[PDB]
Amino acid sequence: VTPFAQVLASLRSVRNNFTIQKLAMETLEELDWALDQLETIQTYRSVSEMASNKFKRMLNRELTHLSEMSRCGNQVSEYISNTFLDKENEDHLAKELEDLNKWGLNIFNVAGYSHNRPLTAIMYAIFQERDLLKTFRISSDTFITYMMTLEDHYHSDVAYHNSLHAADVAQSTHVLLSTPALDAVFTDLEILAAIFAAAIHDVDHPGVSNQFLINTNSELALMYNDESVLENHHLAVGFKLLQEEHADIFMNLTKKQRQTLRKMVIDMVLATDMSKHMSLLADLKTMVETKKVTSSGVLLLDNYTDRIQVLRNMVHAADLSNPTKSLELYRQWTDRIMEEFFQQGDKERERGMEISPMADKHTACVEKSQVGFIDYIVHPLWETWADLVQPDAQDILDTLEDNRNWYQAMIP
Amino acid sequence: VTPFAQVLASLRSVRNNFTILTQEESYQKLAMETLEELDWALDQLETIQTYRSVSEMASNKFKRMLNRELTHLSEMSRCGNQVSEYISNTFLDKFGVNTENEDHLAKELEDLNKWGLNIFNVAGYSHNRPLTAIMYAIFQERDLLKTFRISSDTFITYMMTLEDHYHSDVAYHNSLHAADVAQSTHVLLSTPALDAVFTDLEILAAIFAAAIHDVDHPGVSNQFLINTNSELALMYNDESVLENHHLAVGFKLLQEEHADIFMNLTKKQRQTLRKMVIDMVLATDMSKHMSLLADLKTMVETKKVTSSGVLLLDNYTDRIQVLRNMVHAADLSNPTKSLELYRQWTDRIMEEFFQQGDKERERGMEISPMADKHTACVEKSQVGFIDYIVHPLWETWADLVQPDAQDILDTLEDNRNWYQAMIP
Ligand SMILES: [Mg+2]
Ligand SMILES: [Mg+2]
Ligand code: NA
Ligand code: NA
Ligand SMILES: [Zn+2]
Ligand SMILES: [Zn+2]
Ligand SMILES: [Zn+2]
Repeated sequence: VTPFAQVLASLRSVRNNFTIQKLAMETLEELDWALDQLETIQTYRSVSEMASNKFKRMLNRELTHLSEMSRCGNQVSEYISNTFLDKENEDHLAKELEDLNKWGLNIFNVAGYSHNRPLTAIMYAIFQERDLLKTFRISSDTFITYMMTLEDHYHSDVAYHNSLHAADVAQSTHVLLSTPALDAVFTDLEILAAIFAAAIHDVDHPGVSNQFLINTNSELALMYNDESVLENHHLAVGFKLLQEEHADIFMNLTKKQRQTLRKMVIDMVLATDMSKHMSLLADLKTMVETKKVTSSGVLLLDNYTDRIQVLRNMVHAADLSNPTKSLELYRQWTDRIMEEFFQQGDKERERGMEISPMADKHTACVEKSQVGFIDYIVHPLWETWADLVQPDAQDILDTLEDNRNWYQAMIP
Repeated sequence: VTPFAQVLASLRSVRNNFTILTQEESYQKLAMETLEELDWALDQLETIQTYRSVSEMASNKFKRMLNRELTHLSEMSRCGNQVSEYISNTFLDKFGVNTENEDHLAKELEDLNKWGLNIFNVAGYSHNRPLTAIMYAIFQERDLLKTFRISSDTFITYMMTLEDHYHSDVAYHNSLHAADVAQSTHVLLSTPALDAVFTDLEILAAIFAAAIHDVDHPGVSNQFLINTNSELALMYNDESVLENHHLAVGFKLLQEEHADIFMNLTKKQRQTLRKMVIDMVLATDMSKHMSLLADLKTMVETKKVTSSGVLLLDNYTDRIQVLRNMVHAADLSNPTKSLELYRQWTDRIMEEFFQQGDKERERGMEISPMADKHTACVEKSQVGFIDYIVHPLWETWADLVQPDAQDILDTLEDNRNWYQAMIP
C-alpha cells in the first residue's frame, strides 16, 4: 500500500467516526477543508515521491541484511543497490575594482577598462579577494588560462547573454555570499562552486530561448531531449574547458571535493532554467517559514539540502538582479535584453516562425514588461530572499521598488 | 504561505479540539481509537513527506495563482497580453525472397503475438537482424505503416540504421535485446484488460521507445561512464547518461536520407509522440525503478474498470504512467520467459558485466560488483534480482491487468526456484 493512500484512508475513517455543538461543527468544517486541500494540493509527482522514497528505504533494509550474510550476499546487495536505487587603463580598472564587494559596482566600466574582458578581470579580483587561489592551490596561470577560454566561449555578437552578463552574475553572487546573515554558513568548496556556477551559467549561449531551440529542431534540443537544453549545454562547455591545456582550475582538489563541487555546480546551473522559477521560490519560501536565526542575526543551515536550496536560489536571484541595481545600470541591461529578444525575432522571421511576444520592436511594450517582470517574478523572489536574510537585502528591495515605479511612470 | 504547512496546522487544530470534545464504554473506546488513529495519520503525513514532495505542492499552487493573474492581465490590453505571454512562456512550465531461412522465419513469426516467441531463432533466421525483422512484423500486424503513411523503404531504411547503431560486440545491450523488448511491449499492448485504451499514436510511441531504448549502448553502466569521466557523462551532466544518449541517437537517425518514419504525421502528432518517447526511454534508467513502481502501485489502488471489464485511463498522465511501466516491465521480462530463454539472457548479461570488469582492470579501477568473472555469484544474483526487483514489479502489473499475466507470474516463480536450487 502507497503511503498517501494509507494516510487519506485513515483520515477518512477518523472523520467518519468524528461525526458519530458550535465547537463540534466548527471543527468538522476545518477537518473537511484540510482533507479536501490535502487531496487537491497534491499532484502526480508529489504522491509518487512519498511512495518511491518509502520503497527505496524498504529495499535498503533488506540489502543491509543480505550484505552481512556472505561475500556473495554482499556483492549481490552492492549490485542491486548501485543499479536499482538512486545516488593608465589599469589605474581606472583598479579604481572600479574598489567597488568589488558592493552591489551595483559598474561592470560596464570594468569591461571598458579591461579591453572588454570583464569576466576574467572580475573573476580574478573575486578569487584574490576571497583567497581561493591559495585555498584550492590554483596557480594564477591556470586561472587566467581557464577564464580567458571561458570568456572566449561567450558570444560577442549576442547583446545580453555574453561575458559581461556572466561577470555581473559572478560579481552579484560574490556580494550575496558576503551577506552578514550568511556569515560562516558555507564551506570554501561551496563558495568556490557558487562563483564558478555563476561564471559558467550562460557560456556558449546562442542568444535564443530553449523554446526557440525546441521549435526549430536544433542539434542542442535533439541532444538534450528538450529538457533544460541551454542549461545542460552551459555545464557541458564549462566542464569541458577544464580539459584545455593548463586550464584545470580544480586539478589540486581531492577526488571527493571534485565530486562534491561538480554535483553542486550542476545543481546550481540547472536551477537557472527560468521555467524552474516557481520550484526555487517554493523551496526558498519553506526555508523562510522554518528559519532558525541566531541572536546576532546569523542564519542556521544544518544540512547539505538546506545549503544547496539557498545557493541555487542565490545564483537565480543574482541572475534576476538587473532590476535591483541602480537605474543607470538597469536601463543598460533592459536595452541589451530587448536587443537580444529582437535578434531572436530576426531569427524567427528568417525561419518563417511566429514572432515571439517581446521579440519585435513594433509590438514590444518595454516598460509594461519591466513592471510585469518585477511584479510577478523579481519582487516575489527578492522579497522572499529579504525575509530569509533580514535586514540585509533591504537596500536591494528599496532600489527595486524605485526602479519599478520609474518604469511604471515611463509607460507611454 | 506554503500549502502543506497550512493543511498540517489545520489538522493539528482539529486534533487539539477533538480532545476537548472527548453505555459510554463503547463511546470512550471509539473516542480513544480515533484519536490514536488521527495521531498516527498525522505522524505518517509528516514522515512520509520529502523536501521535493512538499515543495511540489507549493510550486504547483504558485504556478496556478500566477496563471490566474496572467489570464486577467491578458484581457486588459494588447500590451498586457504580450506581457502575460512573455512571463507565462519563460517562468512557467507548460518484393520477398523464397529461402529455407525465410520459411523458418515465417514459422517463428507465428508466435509474434505470444510471450513464448523465441527471439534467438528470429535472429538466426533473419541474417542476425532480429530488430528489423520483428519491427516490420509488428508494424504490419498492427497496420501502423498504413495508419501513419510510412512507406516500407522508409521503415526498413530507418530500422536497418537503428539496428546498425546497436553494437555487435556488446553481449547483452545489442539489437537482439531491443527486438525482445519491442516484441514484449507489442504483446503487453495487446493485454485484454488494456483493450481500446491507447490511441494509434500511443501504440506507435511505445513500440518505437522499446526499439530505440538501448541504441548505441557501449556495454558499460552509467556509473562506469561517470567514474571514467567519459565524454557522454560530461555531455549529460552525470544524469541518465545512457538513456539521454539512446534518445538523441534514436531521434537523430530520422534525419538520415529517406529514414523519417514520422514524416507524414501532423506537427502536433510529432510533438506528442516525441514527448511520450522521451518519457518512456528516460523511465528505462534502472535507478528510477522505485518511482515507476510507486506510480504503478497508485494506479492499481485507484483502478476503475468498465462492464467488460477493461481498464479505464481517463487522462494522458494515467496513460503515460502505464506505458512507461509497460516498457520498463518489458525491459525486465527475461526472468518471466521460459527457462531456456532466461538462461541465455543471464549468460549475455554476465558476459557484458565481465567485459566491463576487464575495462576497469586495464584502467586500474576497483572492479564493480558482478563484473569479476572469477568471483560473480550468478545464481544468488538472479534470486536477489527476482525477489527485490522483478517479482514486486510483475506482481503489481498483474494486479493492474488481472487475470492476464498470471502465467507470466507462474513462470517467474519457477525460474526463481530453479536458480535458487542451482546455488553452489
Ligand atoms: Mg540563462
Ligand atoms: Mg537501458
Ligand atoms: Na567572444
Ligand atoms: Na552493429
Ligand atoms: Zn601554459
Ligand atoms: Zn544568466
Ligand atoms: Zn534494455
